[PDB]
Amino acid sequence: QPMIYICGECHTENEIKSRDPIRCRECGYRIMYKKRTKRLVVFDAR
Amino acid sequence: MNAPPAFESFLLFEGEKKITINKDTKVPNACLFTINKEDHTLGNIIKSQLLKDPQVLFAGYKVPHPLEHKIIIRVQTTPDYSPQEAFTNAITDLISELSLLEERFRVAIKDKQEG
Amino acid sequence: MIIPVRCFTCGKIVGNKWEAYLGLLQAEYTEGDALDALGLKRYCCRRMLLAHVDLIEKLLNYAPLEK
Amino acid sequence: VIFNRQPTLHKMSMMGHRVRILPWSTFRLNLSVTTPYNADFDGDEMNLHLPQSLETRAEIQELAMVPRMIVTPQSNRPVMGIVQDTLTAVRKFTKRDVFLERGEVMNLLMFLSTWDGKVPQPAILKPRPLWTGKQIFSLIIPGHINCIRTHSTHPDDEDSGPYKHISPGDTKVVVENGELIMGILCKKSLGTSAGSLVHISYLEMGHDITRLFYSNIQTVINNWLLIEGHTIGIGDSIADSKTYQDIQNTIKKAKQDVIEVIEKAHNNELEPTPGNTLRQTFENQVNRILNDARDKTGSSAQKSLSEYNNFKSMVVSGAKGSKINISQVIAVVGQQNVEGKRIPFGFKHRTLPHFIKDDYGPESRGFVENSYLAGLTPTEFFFHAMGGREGLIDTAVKTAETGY
Amino acid sequence: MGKRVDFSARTVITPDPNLSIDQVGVPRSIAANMTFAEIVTPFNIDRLQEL
Amino acid sequence: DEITPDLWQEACWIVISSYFDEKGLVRQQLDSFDEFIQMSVQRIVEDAPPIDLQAPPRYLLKFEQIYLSKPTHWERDGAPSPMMPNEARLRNLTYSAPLYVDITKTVIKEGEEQLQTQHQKTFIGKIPIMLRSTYCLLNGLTDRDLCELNECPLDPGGYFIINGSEKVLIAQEKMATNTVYVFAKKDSKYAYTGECRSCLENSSRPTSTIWVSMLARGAIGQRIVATLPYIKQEVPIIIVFRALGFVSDRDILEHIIYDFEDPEMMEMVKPSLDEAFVIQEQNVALNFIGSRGAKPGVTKEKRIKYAKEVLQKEMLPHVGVSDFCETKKAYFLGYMVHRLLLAALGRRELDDRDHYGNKRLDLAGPLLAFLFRGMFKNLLKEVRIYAQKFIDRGKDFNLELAIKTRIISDGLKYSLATGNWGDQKKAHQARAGVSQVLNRLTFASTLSHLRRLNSPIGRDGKLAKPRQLHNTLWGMVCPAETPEGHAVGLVKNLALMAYISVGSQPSPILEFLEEWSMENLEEISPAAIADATKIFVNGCWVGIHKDPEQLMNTLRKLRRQMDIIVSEVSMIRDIREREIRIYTDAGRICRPLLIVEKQKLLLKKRHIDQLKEREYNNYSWQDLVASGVVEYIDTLEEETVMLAMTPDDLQEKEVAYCSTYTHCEIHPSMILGVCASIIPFPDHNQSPRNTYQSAMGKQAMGVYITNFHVRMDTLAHVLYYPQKPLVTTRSMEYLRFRELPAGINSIVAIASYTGYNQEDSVIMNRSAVDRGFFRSVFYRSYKEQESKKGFDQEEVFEKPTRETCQGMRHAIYDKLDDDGLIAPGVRVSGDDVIIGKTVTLPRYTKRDCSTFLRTSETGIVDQVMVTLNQEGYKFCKIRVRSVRIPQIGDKFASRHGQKGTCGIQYRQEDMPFTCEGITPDIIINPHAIPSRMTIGHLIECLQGKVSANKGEIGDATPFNDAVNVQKISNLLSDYGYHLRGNEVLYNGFTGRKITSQIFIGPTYYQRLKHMVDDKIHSRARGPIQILNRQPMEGRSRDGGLRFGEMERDCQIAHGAAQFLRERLFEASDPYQVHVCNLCGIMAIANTRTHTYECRGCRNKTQISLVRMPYACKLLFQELMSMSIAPRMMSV
Amino acid sequence: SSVLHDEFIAHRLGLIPLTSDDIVDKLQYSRDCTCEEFCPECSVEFTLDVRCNEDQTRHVTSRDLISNSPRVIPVTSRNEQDDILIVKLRKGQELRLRAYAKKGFGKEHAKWNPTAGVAFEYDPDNALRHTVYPKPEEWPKSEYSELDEDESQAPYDPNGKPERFYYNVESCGSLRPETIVLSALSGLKKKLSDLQTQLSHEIQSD
RNA sequence: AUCGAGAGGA
Ligand SMILES: [Mg+2]
Ligand SMILES: [Zn+2]
Ligand SMILES: [Zn+2]
Ligand SMILES: [Zn+2]
Ligand SMILES: [Zn+2]
Repeated sequence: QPMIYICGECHTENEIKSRDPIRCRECGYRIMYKKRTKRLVVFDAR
Repeated sequence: MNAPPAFESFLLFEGEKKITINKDTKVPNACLFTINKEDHTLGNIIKSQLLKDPQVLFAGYKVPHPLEHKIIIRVQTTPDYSPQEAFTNAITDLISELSLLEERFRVAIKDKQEG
Repeated sequence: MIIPVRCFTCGKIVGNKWEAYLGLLQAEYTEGDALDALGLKRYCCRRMLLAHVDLIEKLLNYAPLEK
Repeated sequence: VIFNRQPTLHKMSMMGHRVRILPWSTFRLNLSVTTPYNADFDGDEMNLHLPQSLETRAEIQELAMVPRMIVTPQSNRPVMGIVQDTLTAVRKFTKRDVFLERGEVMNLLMFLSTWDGKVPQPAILKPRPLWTGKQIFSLIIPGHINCIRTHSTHPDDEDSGPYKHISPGDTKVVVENGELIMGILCKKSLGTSAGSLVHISYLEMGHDITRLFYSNIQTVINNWLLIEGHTIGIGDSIADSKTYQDIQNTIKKAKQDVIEVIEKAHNNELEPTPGNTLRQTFENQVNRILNDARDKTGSSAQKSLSEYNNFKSMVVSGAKGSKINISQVIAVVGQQNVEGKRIPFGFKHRTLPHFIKDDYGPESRGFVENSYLAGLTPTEFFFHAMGGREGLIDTAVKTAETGY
Repeated sequence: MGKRVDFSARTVITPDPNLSIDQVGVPRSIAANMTFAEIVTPFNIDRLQEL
Repeated sequence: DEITPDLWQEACWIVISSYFDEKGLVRQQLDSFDEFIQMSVQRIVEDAPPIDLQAPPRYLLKFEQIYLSKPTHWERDGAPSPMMPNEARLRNLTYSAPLYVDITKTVIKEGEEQLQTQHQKTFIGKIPIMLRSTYCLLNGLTDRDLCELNECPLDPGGYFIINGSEKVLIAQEKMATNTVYVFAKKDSKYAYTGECRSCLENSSRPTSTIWVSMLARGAIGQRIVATLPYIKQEVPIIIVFRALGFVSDRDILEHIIYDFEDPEMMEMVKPSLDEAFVIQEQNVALNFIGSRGAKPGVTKEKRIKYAKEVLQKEMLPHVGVSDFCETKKAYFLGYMVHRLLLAALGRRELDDRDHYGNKRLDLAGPLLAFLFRGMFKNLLKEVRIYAQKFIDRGKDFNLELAIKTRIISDGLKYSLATGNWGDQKKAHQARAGVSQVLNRLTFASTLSHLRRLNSPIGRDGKLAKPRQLHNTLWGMVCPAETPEGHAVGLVKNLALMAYISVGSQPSPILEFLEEWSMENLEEISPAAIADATKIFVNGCWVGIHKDPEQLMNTLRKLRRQMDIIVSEVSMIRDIREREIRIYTDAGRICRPLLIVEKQKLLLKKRHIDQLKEREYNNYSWQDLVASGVVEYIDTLEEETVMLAMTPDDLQEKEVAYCSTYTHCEIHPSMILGVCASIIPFPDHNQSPRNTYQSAMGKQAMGVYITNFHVRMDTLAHVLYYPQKPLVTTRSMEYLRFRELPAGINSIVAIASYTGYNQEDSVIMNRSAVDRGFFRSVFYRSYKEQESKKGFDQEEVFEKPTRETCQGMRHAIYDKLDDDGLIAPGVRVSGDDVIIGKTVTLPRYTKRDCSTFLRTSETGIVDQVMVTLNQEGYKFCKIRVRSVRIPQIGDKFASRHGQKGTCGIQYRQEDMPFTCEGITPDIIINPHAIPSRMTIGHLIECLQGKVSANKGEIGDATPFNDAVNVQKISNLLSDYGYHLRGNEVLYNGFTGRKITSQIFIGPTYYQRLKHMVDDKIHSRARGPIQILNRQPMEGRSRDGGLRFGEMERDCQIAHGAAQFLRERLFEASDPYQVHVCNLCGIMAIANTRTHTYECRGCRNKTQISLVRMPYACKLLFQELMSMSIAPRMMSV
Repeated sequence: SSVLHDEFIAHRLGLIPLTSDDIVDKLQYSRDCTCEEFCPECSVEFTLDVRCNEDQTRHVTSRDLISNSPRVIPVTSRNEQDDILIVKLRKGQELRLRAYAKKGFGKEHAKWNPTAGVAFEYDPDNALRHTVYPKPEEWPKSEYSELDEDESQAPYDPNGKPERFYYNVESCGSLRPETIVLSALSGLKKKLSDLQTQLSHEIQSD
């Protein structure tokens, strides 16, 4: 539900809800990245 | 996309026989042994051991396709002998040779580590 | 980007030799003598150490995504 | 299925094939059927069409199948023949001194589909049983076809003197009753020319037997080449010191000859020949001198080659290359031409700023006096790039007009 | 005069010395995508039911 | 003092390194853009005329100064912030800076009631900025600073970012201007034609071409005519001379013939005089010109005025466009006639169209200047209309509202975004191919694309002359790097030390010539021109001189001292014809060369010493140029230069070739470009092989850029383990191939092993591939945005639901989050959903518009980025990561044109092995060598064996007499190997020795972008096109393969009629129509009610069913659209 | 959070040799194990958890691969040669993973290949003439050659057969070289024994 | 999705 994103410039973990302009609350940077999922991906070391 | 799993070279598929014997009708006393999930490693030794049998008239093997994982070994023997018997004796002789080689390598290692 | 683990040809481990190789090079070894000190006698493993470009050192000049 | 490659130039560019399902993600082709398609494996892609009815399937099976497509009506000869590795290897295999042991022979007989299961009596019984390569190719050869050919190295004055029917060089291919009685097989015997073994097999034996003949040659010869091996390296591009000295003396004499012709022209001691202006006559004389130099040096390199040379092996079999390629790799690359003439004066009375004005010498106008192993000098490199650009332009510009 | 067609495939070509001249080695994915409409009969009822 | 030969190979390369420390590889792009911003924009703004508008009050609106700030970005709140190029790439912004112009509006009504109002910094537009230029935020930043900004320090720059897309301007070739070129067309009414594309110094109009031709023989003799601009009829030259005020025949021939002792010229000009005797005064000649024109005024007064304006403005603008210049124009037109007569008399050679001394490279600066002139003119026009509609009402107006800045901004942005070079409305007159998307597949591809030249001759043209490698490309263009497709010879590449001149003003040179003993052209008498030497400057004949030799000595001294003459100024003395042509204009490709004294280099050992400590004493390339030791020579000045290929040529020989050299090559290998400079031993290959490698180095995988982790490129391939080549050239040190290599050193054996490498194929080692050999990662970026364009319909990212969404595929959307975006680390297969987008309807009130994966990919989501685009709705980029392990069908290549696909992969026990158990990584077929003659491949393999056994990097620089095959073989025999690189190998299957000793060793191989998995495609009854119900086109569209005309012809030859019908009817577009048996026109069928009737014939019983292709039905209907009646008569 | 993607790290971990001397004979193939995905009878658990907090680059090496089984550890970590480098980390970067090691051989993947080169040779002096040197004088002598330096190759042996094969089996680290040879002989013998068992079933079923 | 342009492959 929270969908916490990371700032491209300040690297801050901040929560943003839908219908919200994409803005970091710590520095106002406009580019955000999603965090790595918690799902379990498996690799054959090959 | 089309890469077979690497175990398919070694593992038998369900309902697939490791070895199949088919009588060769062109000449008498000849057989084709289609061995699945083996390659040149066993084919070459089985062929070369069969060539040591004076009752074997023909001994050859082929991997019909490298992407496929079977070998065919053709064995023709003299009429008083059998290709199945020749193949069995070749495997027995290879096993005895490898057992002797293993024991002698153990002895050589023991000598080398000791003195 | 990083030193391979095995030699592509023989499968000898070269992953543990990059740092030692660099340390020997700053010790005023020639590349050949350095490769001899690490025990890379086949020219395949000498190829592995001698032709490696450590790009990871340049990729570590960028700040990560998370602090 | 119909298997197609673009551009579809003739009827052999779309042939019927039987599907064989195999692991990876490429269309796997036999190597004889690459010449009809003009296909090589440098990233070429091909189109598979699957007929969707029994009527179309029967149509393709009875009209467009590859064995029915072996001989082309264009030039009444085979369209597919034996090709690179199989041709170099069959040349090496049918040499007179190829002796196979019992285990090797059985290994090769495993790859004959059309084998009656009878091991042939070896050509040598004592001191040790040995079969010959001709003795196994005789098993590969189908039916009872009869064929006379001549290996590419067949001397022209041998059919006159003695030894016509017992050739010292093992040239003069003779197949009788489907046994290779003698001779070294090559492009002339297994290629796409008229009257070759593959053609005579298709004409006497059916298309099915000829299909099996192609397949059996390829399988047996490739599995023997696993023993023999074929390669090429720097040692094949090298010549002995005597050959290098001969080639350099030839080039020096040729350059002095061109200097003499230049001096004659400069002193008005050169008179034109009928049908040409003085410039054209001077150009003819210089080009004749330099072509003579190139041919003499190429002959020197060719005679320097050993029987183990792999360039000579591939050229002799006809698998790939030509004697001019050997000459350019060993002796001299030669004259570079743009539009059929020497390098033009693109600067003001100069080919490059490195030359004096009005220099009609061989090096000024684009004669590469080095080989590819020796390496080209910068001006030779640029002139050679000009000559090669001409070929690239021709290849890229002729296509539209020829297709139209 | 020319048009796009169904039941066609295209991929890179590769050598295979172990095919006959009249054979073409096809990937299992091309062959799994492409289909041939075979009519049912008592001769092939069992095989086609298996498929 | 002198550099001895033993030190030369160091000294020269030291010099070369200094060059690349000063300039780089994209210097031409940056210098062009810098000149455009510093000078061209200001010149364009000032060269526009003040717009005087009045009903009464009047306003002039003079533009006087420009200001270009740094690149900034304005958010929705409007806060200006400095925008970094990476932010522009990520957010799909345009890396542009605002251009503000100072405007001065003075009110003048009456009674000396004057007052000026100056609007400082009026925002006139936005100009996109070339990266790493002076006006780029990445200017002067250190590598640490660039890495702080997520930029690659090795990134050369030289490109623009328009809408997040990296666009590179390709230099465009064009014939040089203001120069007289006498050609001779074989099929034409004229025997000889002397053309001159004339253009004023500061461009304001297109090139006005003037021709001066000679009519082909067959009234009495050969007549000279002149095809003036804006006039559709030939005009005799004598008429033009009289129209300029020279009526007496003596005066005209004084201007044309400078040596009256030459009757040949005289009799060849006599027909033109004999043809113009009825016209003998200036006004009558002007009337004749106006009458021959395409707008013949009924009254001779306006005819004469029009002829005056044409002869003053359109005829030879470079000579001068003001009044009282008729003397200069007459002298120049007489020079054109003189050149034509010299060509017709055989005293001069016809000019070569292909000579690069006759060509100019239109770079980013002069191209953006063309755009800016057009766009500023349109802007001033719009301002004129806006201000006129206000002053017509007799009231003031606000210039800020008159200036609609979208003209300049959107114009430059559109032109750089699409490549259509011109106004957006003239989208067909505009010339495309300028401004291409920068190639980011490998660092070599990026560098080469940034150093790319284009000959706009047209690919359709089948004349080989412009495609030929001209002699004059030496040192300026790579002899090898060129596409081998339909653009052979047209698309070119700069040589490594090639520098395109940026341009300069001829004012200091002209002033010095005035102070020097040159005599102006208006002050002389024509009798002096006979023995004197003409002096042209940028095509304009400015005067004459008496001792050209010491003039040239003075000018060369001045240029070598960095005095008034700058380094890029070309100064050609033609001696046989007494011209001295000086060029300062832009677009002249030139290269640096070492000047030579009597028979010695001026580059002494002290210069090499100071260059060795380049990083301490700041002694750089520019100090080498300022010392008079190096000189930039252009293509046209090379004609007058005598080069030494090496200082060895300057040695006194048993027979001296020249003994009067003037320059020397820094190194001959600098004739190659970026991609040809990676080939080792390119002088041992056939040249087509070098061209094919120069093309294939650009598809090679590597690390295209260091900061690839942050770039959201549409397609990107990164190699796991790039290696620098063991065998390298000394030019890759400057290409940065060692820092971003694009291949791996592979133990390659040239052998025939199992037959799976025949016909340009390779056998790879499966065990090596398992160890990461030539493994790569493929990054694919998908973009999406939710548009709120209007309240009618709005898109939004949100996890769709089966109960509300309508066009929702059966694929599962569980991998998406509540935000509608998949998360990184999630494994995604073909047809999966990565972005859940829903659009509100006018399965209710919202429809599914989700973004699926490009089918049959099967990657893992690498990362997800969310931001806002320019207008400001939510914008997403998702990078998916797919590991590409090499397999059968993947294309690999060496650096010698030796390409091939993987035929098969054998494990290490199946591959052949040496006595010391080394198996080849790759096995290639020996038959790929002989016809191709890629001996560089073999020498590289042998050198690489020596390098690997010795612990060094082999030197494969092209022309190096210190490295030949015998030395390499002797070196290899010292490491216990056969001197020729052969080894005894054993059969991997049986272990028996191979009879033929195999040639094996390290060779640098490349993995090319062309993987089979991106090419394999199949179809069986997929989607069809809308217009003609035939299979789609492409893998991406699940389309069908084209059964073309040639396939139809092949199957006709086969005689396969049912297969032909299956392919062209039943497998493409089967269809049925109903035809009236009477009129043969398609009837109306109603199969539900079974009522078939033809409205034409008014029958409903004689209808027939016809099975025809849908394309044929569509054809017949499109013919009926044309009033054609194709009646399908079934009887 | 490292600069190498996940498959890069996984591939790199797969190629680290693990001491397999006495444990490989005891463990089962996961095909043969009657357990779920994993169990201690067919697999070995590894854990790696590294975080670069300090300013210098942190070398995540094979020493950071912590195992549940003390017998199966990375070779370099065994109690000189440095540790194999898995990844370099910058301050703030972190790598935490959980691996499982299995039993396999080189037919399936080269990571299960125990050799770092198998030199194999026979007939060092070309007496059987299985090679044909165009210029026998140009070739260096084998380390196993017994020829005086004037002699380039041995006189041709018409009655000869390949005997006396020379081996140099170099170990990657997982097994001892003599354990590689002994396990090779045992594996080949069990391949032949299984083949003979299936052969007997086919003969008796006919 | 369409259209165009460009870059490529054989
Ligand atoms: Mg091809
Ligand atoms: Zn922030
Ligand atoms: Zn190695
Ligand atoms: Zn009708
Ligand atoms: Zn288990």
